[PDB]
Amino acid sequence: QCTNVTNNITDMRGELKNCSFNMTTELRDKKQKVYSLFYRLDVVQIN
Amino acid sequence: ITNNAKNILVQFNTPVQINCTRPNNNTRKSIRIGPGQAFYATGDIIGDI
Amino acid sequence: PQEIHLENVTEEFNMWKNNMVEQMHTDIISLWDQSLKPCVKLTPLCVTLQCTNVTNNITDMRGELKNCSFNMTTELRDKKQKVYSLFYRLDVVQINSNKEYRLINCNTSAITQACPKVSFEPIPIHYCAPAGFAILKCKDKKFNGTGPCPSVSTVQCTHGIKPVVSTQLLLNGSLAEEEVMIRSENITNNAKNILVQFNTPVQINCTRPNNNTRKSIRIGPGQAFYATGDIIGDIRQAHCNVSKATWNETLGKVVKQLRKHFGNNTIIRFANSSGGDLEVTTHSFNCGGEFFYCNTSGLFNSTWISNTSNDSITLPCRIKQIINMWQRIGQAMYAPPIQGVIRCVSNITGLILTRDGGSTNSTTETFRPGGGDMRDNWRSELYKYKVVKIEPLGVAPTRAKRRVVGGGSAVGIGAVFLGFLGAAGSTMGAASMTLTVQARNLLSGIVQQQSNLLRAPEAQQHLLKLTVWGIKQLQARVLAVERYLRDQQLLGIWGCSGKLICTTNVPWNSSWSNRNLSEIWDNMTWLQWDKEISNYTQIIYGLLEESQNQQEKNEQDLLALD
Amino acid sequence: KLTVWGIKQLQARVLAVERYLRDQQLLGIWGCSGKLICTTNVPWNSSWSNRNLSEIWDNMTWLQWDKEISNYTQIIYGLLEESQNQQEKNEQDLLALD
Amino acid sequence: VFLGFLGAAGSTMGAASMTLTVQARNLLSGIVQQQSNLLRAPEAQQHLL
Amino acid sequence: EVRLVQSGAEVKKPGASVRVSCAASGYTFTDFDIHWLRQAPGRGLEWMGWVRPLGGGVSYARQFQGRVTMTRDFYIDTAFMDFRNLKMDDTALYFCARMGAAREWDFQYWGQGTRVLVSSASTKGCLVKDYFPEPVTVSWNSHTFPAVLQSSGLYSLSSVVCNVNHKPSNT
Amino acid sequence: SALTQPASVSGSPGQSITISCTASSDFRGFSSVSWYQQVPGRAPKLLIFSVNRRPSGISHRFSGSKSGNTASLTISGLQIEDEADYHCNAYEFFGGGTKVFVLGQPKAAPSVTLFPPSSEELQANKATLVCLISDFYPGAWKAETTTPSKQSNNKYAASSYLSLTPEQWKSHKSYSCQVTHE
Ligand SMILES: *[C@@H]1O[C@H](CO)[C@@H](O[C@@H]2O[C@H](CO)[C@@H](O[C@@H]3O[C@H](CO[C@H]4O[C@H](CO[C@H]5O[C@H](CO)[C@@H](O)[C@H](O)[C@@H]5O)[C@@H](O)[C@H](O)[C@@H]4O)[C@@H](O)[C@H](O[C@H]4O[C@H](CO)[C@@H](O)[C@H](O)[C@@H]4O[C@H]4O[C@H](CO)[C@@H](O)[C@H](O)[C@@H]4O[C@H]4O[C@H](CO)[C@@H](O)[C@H](O)[C@@H]4O)[C@@H]3O)[C@H](O)[C@H]2NC(C)=O)[C@H](O)[C@H]1NC(C)=O
Ligand SMILES: *[C@@H]1O[C@H](CO)[C@@H](O[C@@H]2O[C@H](CO)[C@@H](O[C@@H]3O[C@H](CO[C@H]4O[C@H](CO)[C@@H](O)[C@H](O)[C@@H]4O)[C@@H](O)[C@H](O[C@H]4O[C@H](CO)[C@@H](O)[C@H](O)[C@@H]4O)[C@@H]3O)[C@H](O)[C@H]2NC(C)=O)[C@H](O)[C@H]1NC(C)=O
Ligand SMILES: *[C@@H]1O[C@H](CO)[C@@H](O[C@@H]2O[C@H](CO)[C@@H](O[C@@H]3O[C@H](CO[C@H]4O[C@H](CO)[C@@H](O)[C@H](O)[C@@H]4O)[C@@H](O)[C@H](O[C@H]4O[C@H](CO)[C@@H](O)[C@H](O)[C@@H]4O)[C@@H]3O)[C@H](O)[C@H]2NC(C)=O)[C@H](O)[C@H]1NC(C)=O
Ligand SMILES: *[C@@H]1O[C@H](CO)[C@@H](O[C@@H]2O[C@H](CO)[C@@H](O[C@@H]3O[C@H](CO)[C@@H](O)[C@H](O)[C@@H]3O)[C@H](O)[C@H]2NC(C)=O)[C@H](O)[C@H]1NC(C)=O
Ligand SMILES: *[C@@H]1O[C@H](CO)[C@@H](O[C@@H]2O[C@H](CO)[C@@H](O[C@@H]3O[C@H](CO)[C@@H](O)[C@H](O)[C@@H]3O)[C@H](O)[C@H]2NC(C)=O)[C@H](O)[C@H]1NC(C)=O
Ligand SMILES: *[C@@H]1O[C@H](CO)[C@@H](O[C@@H]2O[C@H](CO)[C@@H](O)[C@H](O)[C@H]2NC(C)=O)[C@H](O)[C@H]1NC(C)=O
Ligand SMILES: *[C@@H]1O[C@H](CO)[C@@H](O[C@@H]2O[C@H](CO)[C@@H](O)[C@H](O)[C@H]2NC(C)=O)[C@H](O)[C@H]1NC(C)=O
Ligand SMILES: *[C@@H]1O[C@H](CO)[C@@H](O[C@@H]2O[C@H](CO)[C@@H](O)[C@H](O)[C@H]2NC(C)=O)[C@H](O)[C@H]1NC(C)=O
Ligand SMILES: *[C@@H]1O[C@H](CO)[C@@H](O)[C@H](O)[C@H]1NC(C)=O
Ligand SMILES: *[C@@H]1O[C@H](CO)[C@@H](O)[C@H](O)[C@H]1NC(C)=O
Ligand SMILES: *[C@@H]1O[C@H](CO)[C@@H](O)[C@H](O)[C@H]1NC(C)=O
Ligand SMILES: *[C@@H]1O[C@H](CO)[C@@H](O)[C@H](O)[C@H]1NC(C)=O
Ligand SMILES: *[C@@H]1O[C@H](CO)[C@@H](O)[C@H](O)[C@H]1NC(C)=O
Ligand SMILES: *[C@@H]1O[C@H](CO)[C@@H](O)[C@H](O)[C@H]1NC(C)=O
Ligand SMILES: *[C@@H]1O[C@H](CO)[C@@H](O)[C@H](O)[C@H]1NC(C)=O
Ligand SMILES: *[C@@H]1O[C@H](CO)[C@@H](O)[C@H](O)[C@H]1NC(C)=O
Ligand SMILES: *[C@@H]1O[C@H](CO)[C@@H](O)[C@H](O)[C@H]1NC(C)=O
Ligand SMILES: *[C@@H]1O[C@H](CO)[C@@H](O)[C@H](O)[C@H]1NC(C)=O
Ligand SMILES: *[C@@H]1O[C@H](CO)[C@@H](O)[C@H](O)[C@H]1NC(C)=O
Ligand SMILES: *[C@@H]1O[C@H](CO)[C@@H](O)[C@H](O)[C@H]1NC(C)=O
Ligand SMILES: *[C@@H]1O[C@H](CO)[C@@H](O)[C@H](O)[C@H]1NC(C)=O
Ligand SMILES: *[C@@H]1O[C@H](CO)[C@@H](O)[C@H](O)[C@H]1NC(C)=O
Repeated sequence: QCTNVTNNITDMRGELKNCSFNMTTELRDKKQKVYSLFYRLDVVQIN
Repeated sequence: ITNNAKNILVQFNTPVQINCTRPNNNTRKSIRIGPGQAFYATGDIIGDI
Repeated sequence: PQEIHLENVTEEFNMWKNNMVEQMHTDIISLWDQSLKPCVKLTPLCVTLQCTNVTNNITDMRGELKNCSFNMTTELRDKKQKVYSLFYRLDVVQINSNKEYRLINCNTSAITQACPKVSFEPIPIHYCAPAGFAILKCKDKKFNGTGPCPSVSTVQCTHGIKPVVSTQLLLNGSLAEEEVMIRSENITNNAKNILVQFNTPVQINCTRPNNNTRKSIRIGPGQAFYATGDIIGDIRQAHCNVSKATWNETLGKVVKQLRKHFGNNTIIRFANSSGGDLEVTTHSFNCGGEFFYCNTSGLFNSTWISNTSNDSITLPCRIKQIINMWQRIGQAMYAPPIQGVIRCVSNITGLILTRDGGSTNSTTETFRPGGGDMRDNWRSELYKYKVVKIEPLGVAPTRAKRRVVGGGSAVGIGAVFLGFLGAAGSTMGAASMTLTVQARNLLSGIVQQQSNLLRAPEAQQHLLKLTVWGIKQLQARVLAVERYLRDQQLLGIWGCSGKLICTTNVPWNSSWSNRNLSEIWDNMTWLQWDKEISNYTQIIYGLLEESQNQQEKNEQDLLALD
Repeated sequence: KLTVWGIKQLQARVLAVERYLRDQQLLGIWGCSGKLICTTNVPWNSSWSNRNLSEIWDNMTWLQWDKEISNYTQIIYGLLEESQNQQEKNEQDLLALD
Repeated sequence: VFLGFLGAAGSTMGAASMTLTVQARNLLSGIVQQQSNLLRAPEAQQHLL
Repeated sequence: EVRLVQSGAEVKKPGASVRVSCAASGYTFTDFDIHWLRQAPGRGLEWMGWVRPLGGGVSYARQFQGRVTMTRDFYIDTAFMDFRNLKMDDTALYFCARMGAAREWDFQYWGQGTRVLVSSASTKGCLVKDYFPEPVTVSWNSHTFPAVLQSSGLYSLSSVVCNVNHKPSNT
Repeated sequence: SALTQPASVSGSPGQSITISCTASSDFRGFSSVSWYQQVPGRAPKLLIFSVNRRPSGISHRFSGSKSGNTASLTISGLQIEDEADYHCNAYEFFGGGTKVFVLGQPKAAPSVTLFPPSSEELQANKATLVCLISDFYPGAWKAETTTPSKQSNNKYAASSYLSLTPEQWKSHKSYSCQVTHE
């Protein structure tokens, strides 16, 4: 679930995204919601 | 040289210097995702995009 | 096994730089990973545990044991199961009347369970050298760590060493002879450890009185995890019992020898472990499949100065199931439980001590036992060995000359042969009398089908493939061929192809040595001879290779040329 | 790489070299280095076989010959390796020794 | 005037036949400066490998 | 590119049991033992203890038995030294060093050092205002002389060529 | 200090001077020595790890040899960069340090600047006479000691203070200070 990185759009058409995902952790039953950054070329849209 | 399918390899006698940069000051964030396993993700970007 | 005693040979070796210890070390470490790789992995066991202390009357009994129920997977993916188990205190940590507990390695390293079938029992293994190499064995009873060994023999493979991982006390090791040895790289330097070897074995009895049980709960298809079940009988501590009369008597042998280095009348105290991980601090050893950890404070509290009940000593020993042998990072092993009561009885043959140091000198000396590294467990047995490669091309001057270019018998009962390399301490003339002895052994088995004859049985290495020793053998048999064919190729250019002794026409320069033929051949060993000519041995090999034998070819056929 | 036959080939080519160089090394001590047939001075004991030269070479295959001498083949290889060719070396150079 | 290894490949058959130990040295083992077999002697290079 | 990084300067009243960190970088930390050395202003270097990374083995000096304890952590390539029950005599600079590759008692790499002073003084503490502890920040309009140690322990100085900022006051 | 070191050494630039390292009569296995060049108040610098071997970053002018129970260090082509604190260690034992002195360097007159007590100073019933001794070389209340410190112009600067009474400062018409150098 990505949100475009903080930028002033003058076109800046940033490829960078800011995506939070439900990631696993050290324990099997537990999970965690962590975020990251990914360029436009690494991610595709899922309808 | 007459056949276009073969590529044309060139060799220079004088080197052409090239300067490349990634001006974005990214940061590394290691979030443990498994026992003994760690995934490295990009963090907050400091400075101008 | 064929062991050869060399006469008049004084070859010394350095125990601390000995390369044989590191090869075994990397050998055991590689061997462990090759056994745990095929076993099942407990990746799903890193789950929040809910533990309740095991049924016990608290008088303080401060039981380390826990009883933890966890939601474990099963054969089917959608289904789960709530199963319980038992874990010692050292295996679980608290994650912020049952509370949440977490396995110790989950935050640092993955874990994998040792196969139940493999046995951790040490068996003797001998290390031999490849064809074209030799191992020299010191037979000096009073042999110091580093220095000359007056009586040296040679052997193909060393007597097998039982690889026993022991932190504070060496176990089931080779006994010393007469007085106990105090081998150290530098007794004055405290950083180096002090290795000891006993002459009289000290028996030790260790047990785990808790009658545990094994519970196999299937956790994956074809995968089964083994957990501890209900404990039958009284909750007791694991203890080791050592007789005090014998330990007091042996300890009196070690303290007597130590005074030779530090003086006749000085305070020689023994102390406890001064710190470190649970490994170094306690006598970490394996027995029956589990891993004890014994506080040895009762063994090492004493004070000796100058001169002048019959009950055993008991040691409280902890037990842990999740361990990282050799302080490796990113790896961990879970030893499966051992059903029933187990007993251990071993022999104590050596200790690993340490100098205390400090600013004060000649006032008091205390020795603290420690187990910093596992390599010192191998130096305690590979001390009497050294690896050498034999070189069979020795040149020397003689008045004999090449058969002119224009020109073109005892049947046995040779006396007192010395065996392989037996003439290494005899004179150059006497040593030159036996040349087929070495030439037999340069290639193939030195004795009794030593190597090549052995690799003939089928499915030994095929099944082995590249696992472990399989790649060790190919590198040992290929290097043997490459060294043999190197000398033959050296002869092929030098002439003398089929001759053990050949004389070819080359002048011996007087600057290489000023000694006469008599003194050289009357009382010199080939070993001493190779030292003086070592500076010029390469040049001799260049003049003799072409000028001696290729000028002949260019002239020999010109002579018959049309 | 090491998959399948790859390790089968290395064990088959290394064992081939080790058996060839074993016979050449046996010759190197026995003399006869470049010779397919060499005769060296060693007495043939009559206890190894009581058959005459004719009957042995007239109608016998080398296979049947290796069977009878199999009991003594190791000893022959010990007398011929040093007494036959190393006594020569110790005497051959003494002969030219100063 | 020796030509080194394979140096007589462009010279006459008579001149090339004058140097035969040059090649025979190099057919096996290191051609020069401990080229191969002399090198594989250091320990744990290939064992670890 | 091998260098040891120590902790910062700290001040503590007797009995405070300070711990110091020594960061290792540029080499395989788990090989060489780490040594703690302390030097007084009017004394020579003094050896306190050595602790090796694999197994934590540590040997402590006779006079520091029961007073000091050293450990380490492989994941952070750092060795720690716990010095409990500190005394007025034990105030000096603390160095952590590594033995050279020659394996003899020689030190090829060191650290910048940490300043540990033990005294009894209030933490709160042109002409100077009583600014204890010693560090001050003099500036003209947004030649400086060293400070003097009085019997009370307060530090006084002078600056001639203000509003000097005080860390205890946080102006 | 199980061993001992010379208190002070002195020599002209370019002259070779030796340093010693004592040994006790109860020393055992004295077979190795390493010398260090410690900048006063900074991290030591290893000059020679072994008795004679020298690291790469150390100059060839530093040398060392051992004769019996005494270790000797000799410096050739002395420069001022070399001036620092030196220590010889045997195993864990160290020494008290060897002071170094380079001769010679021209002296300098102290730029003494004494300032009267401030207005706010005497208001708090506390008198403080401040005397600053700067730009003087070498580093050495009628009618509070501060050691001199180095400066960027290769000179030393110190100071001196005095806790006085305003009633005592107003009873006497004036005060002065004497700074005698060499
Ligand atoms: C065409 O050819 C061109 C010319 O060759 C190529 O250009 C080269 O490109 C490479 C990268 O691909 C560059 O390498 C990197 O240079 C970085 C800058 O270098 C500085 O430091 C140099 C050396 O300084 C050390 O040694 C000197 C003495 O020699 C000493 O004084 C100093 O104190 C220090 O000890 C210096 O020579 C330079 O001038 C610069 O000052 C350098 O930082 C890089 O090191 C990184 O990255 C490499 C590669 O990834 C790692 O192997 C290093 O360990 C280090 O990685 C860091 O981050 C890691 C993340 O994984 C950590 O794991 C590492 O531990 C490490 O963290 C550091 O900090 C820690 C904290 O203290 C330390 O503990 C660690 O030790 C680390 O220091 C790398 O060397 C070349 O420099 C550049 N060439 C030139 C001439 O500049 C061009 O790429 C070619 N074309 C193509 C297409 O490839
Ligand atoms: C062999 O090795 C052992 C272990 O290293 C050495 O013994 C240590 O010895 C001390 C006594 O000398 C033990 O004492 C423990 O003291 C703890 C804290 O008190 C210390 O500090 C206070 C002030 O804070 C002092 O007043 C006090 O005297 C101590 O100096 C206690 O917390 C300990 O209790 C612990 O165990 C109980 C259960 O038994 C727990 O419930 C408690 O929570 C706590 O865990 C204890 O009283 C200490 O145990 C020993 N361990 C340490 C830390 O080293 C031996 O001296 C050494 N040599 C020999 C010959 O045995
Ligand atoms: C306790 O620990 C100390 C070191 O911490 C050990 O001392 C080492 O002891 C060994 C064995 O004696 C020494 O090895 C020898 O070093 C010599 C060089 O140093 C000395 O000799 C030269 C003159 O020759 C002097 O100028 C110099 O000041 C030293 O006095 C070598 O010359 C020796 O032989 C070498 O050179 C010859 C040259 O022909 C070669 O043929 C040899 O193969 C070899 O290369 C030899 O190497 C060693 O130097 C000592 N110091 C160190 C730092 O290692 C103690 O042995 C140890 N144990 C105790 C006290 O029990
Ligand atoms: C990270 O994982 C958490 C769950 O662990 C996600 O929260 C859940 O988000 C879903 C929607 O994707 C919620 O579903 C809701 O269901 C109701 C019907 O029951 C529907 O009417 C809503 O419109 C919605 O679909 C769910 O309630 C919610 N919370 C839970 C399960 O506790 C979270 O969105 C994930 N974040 C990601 C993927 O970035
Ligand atoms: C083994 O797994 C089962 C589930 O398969 C666990 O049962 C569940 O335990 C959790 C608490 O850890 C219960 O959560 C409850 O949620 C309500 C709010 O919805 C909250 O108010 C309660 O205080 C509590 O947190 C859950 O209801 C319960 N049952 C389910 C999911 O069916 C069981 O605890 C696990 N046992 C272990 C981990 O030892
Ligand atoms: C360890 O246990 C063994 C037995 O398992 C003890 O050996 C006994 O020794 C006594 C004499 O001391 C003999 O009378 C017994 O017959 C021996 N047992 C057997 C089975 O032969 C050994 O003494 C014990 N040692 C310690 C230190 O506890
Ligand atoms: C090692 O074992 C010894 C006993 O042999 C322990 O000594 C005791 O620990 C208790 C705490 O439960 C203290 O009250 C005692 O005072 C300690 N003994 C002595 C003589 O002081 C020692 O603590 C143990 N150490 C470790 C690390 O296990
Ligand atoms: C080592 O043994 C000695 C005894 O030789 C132990 O000394 C005990 O000291 C306490 C007082 O602190 C006395 O009350 C005990 O009676 C002494 N023991 C005996 C048997 O009389 C000493 O504590 C022991 N140390 C360790 C670490 O085990
Ligand atoms: C942001 O971008 C818009 C593009 O029209 C530009 O007009 C505006 O001035 C920019 N402002 C900032 C703060 O970057
Ligand atoms: C050589 O060894 C023999 C014993 O095998 C001995 O009798 C003889 O004296 C020794 N000679 C020399 C020079 O060592
Ligand atoms: C249990 O331990 C307590 C400790 O005070 C003791 O008093 C009690 O007698 C013990 N009882 C049993 C049944 O073990
Ligand atoms: C929690 O504690 C109770 C009482 O000791 C026990 O019966 C239960 O099995 C424990 N574990 C759970 C509920 O997961
Ligand atoms: C037994 O140990 C004690 C010290 O604990 C010692 O005094 C005594 O001499 C030892 N026994 C013998 C026979 O040496
Ligand atoms: C015992 O000490 C005496 C006096 O110091 C000394 O003469 C003697 O050699 C020593 N004997 C032993 C066996 O250490
Ligand atoms: C011996 O040969 C060397 C070259 O190998 C030569 O330099 C020398 O002059 C020759 N003669 C003597 C007497 O050394
Ligand atoms: C040379 O040999 C003779 C006879 O053995 C001997 O007397 C003479 O000392 C020897 N001289 C040298 C230099 O070897
Ligand atoms: C070698 O031994 C002979 C006696 O066989 C003796 O005369 C000669 O001096 C010895 N030379 C050396 C170096 O030992
Ligand atoms: C070997 O040659 C070196 C010089 O390269 C010389 O210093 C040394 O003494 C010689 N040693 C012998 C045994 O000839
Ligand atoms: C033949 O040689 C053997 C030993 O190999 C000997 O025992 C026998 O007496 C010899 N002669 C005869 C006639 O067998
Ligand atoms: C030996 O050879 C002769 C001639 O061939 C033959 O007649 C005789 O029977 C043979 N005897 C034995 C014992 O081989
Ligand atoms: C071998 O063949 C010959 C004929 O060539 C015959 O005379 C002789 O009897 C045969 N001997 C045996 C054992 O077959
Ligand atoms: C081989 O020798 C054995 C005795 O070791 C003897 O029984 C057998 O008959 C012999 N066979 C031959 C063919 O010589």
